[PDB]
Amino acid sequence: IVEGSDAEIGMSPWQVMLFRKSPQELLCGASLISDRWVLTAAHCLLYPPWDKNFTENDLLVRIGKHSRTRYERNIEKISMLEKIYIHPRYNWRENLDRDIALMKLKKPVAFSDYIHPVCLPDRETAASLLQAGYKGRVTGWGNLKETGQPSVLQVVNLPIVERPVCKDSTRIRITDNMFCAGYKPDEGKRGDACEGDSGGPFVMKSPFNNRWYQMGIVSWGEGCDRDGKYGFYTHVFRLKKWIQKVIDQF
Amino acid sequence: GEADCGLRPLFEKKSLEDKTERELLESYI
Amino acid sequence: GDFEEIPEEYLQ
Ligand SMILES: N=C(N)c1ccc(CNC(=O)[C@@H]2CCCN2C(=O)[C@H](N)CC2CCCCC2)cc1
Ligand code: NA
Ligand code: NA
Repeated sequence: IVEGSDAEIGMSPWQVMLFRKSPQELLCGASLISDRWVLTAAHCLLYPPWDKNFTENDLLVRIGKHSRTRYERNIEKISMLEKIYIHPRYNWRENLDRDIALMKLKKPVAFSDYIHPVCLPDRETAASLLQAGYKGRVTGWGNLKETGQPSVLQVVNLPIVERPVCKDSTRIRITDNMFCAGYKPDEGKRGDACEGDSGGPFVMKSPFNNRWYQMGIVSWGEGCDRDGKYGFYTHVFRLKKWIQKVIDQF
Repeated sequence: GEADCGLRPLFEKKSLEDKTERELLESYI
Repeated sequence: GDFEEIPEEYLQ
């Protein structure tokens, strides 16, 4: 996260770290959506241009964390994966369309003050809140600048951007399964996700029921926090029928 | 835990506000 | 490290 701040304790209790077993290193962010399901970006698990194709036994999830590098004894919980599910129409070949994946845990995680699931949006919460200028919140342990890494989880609040501005900021083909967020050059304020924040959540707090909803997944960008560029996020509601099909079936 | 989703133990559950959530609310115009 | 080693139980 570029130009963010340290998270408060328990601020993002659905935060998940995807962790490589060997060598031991951070791979991505992710989010807790129930006691046994974690949501992330497909490119965290599968990206053939970079020879990335992880199996379940390659990975762990670490839940309840604040410090990036510490083993947070008596606070974090470490879970093994039963199964990875990648969207069948995830487009790693072109533009990261449908950049979404689910991971089922081998055993349910116990909730605590530090471990709690985020909600997924219904159609009406999504329609109400996915509007240009409305702000969401992105969290992660990724890079602090484009070109280094934080002691603790970082947080930044960023406005959703009008779709024509998103489209006109890039040569990549933008789809309805994406949205973009960030400040415009003339707005002064700054901030962005960055490499290492992949897979983490873009959340909004509903003013109707005062619950946090995950509207996006950190997906891609061109550099980090560049003027005139915006961060791109997987549109969770647009892909929710797939999420529900996987959870119902498996 | 769908029923209880999105309500943080250290914030909403105890009616405490984090330091920047108001910025989100003020944007929902 | 950069990462502190996690308990061996999680790597078995
Ligand atoms: N500033 C951000 N808000 C941001 C930046 C990077 C990330 C982490 N995400 C990535 O590395 C993804 C994975 C694959 C490459 N990539 C990028 O983002 C390429 N740079 C563009 C692709 C290049 C391929 C065609 C779509 C466009 C997450 C957030
Ligand atoms: Na364009
Ligand atoms: Na920017």
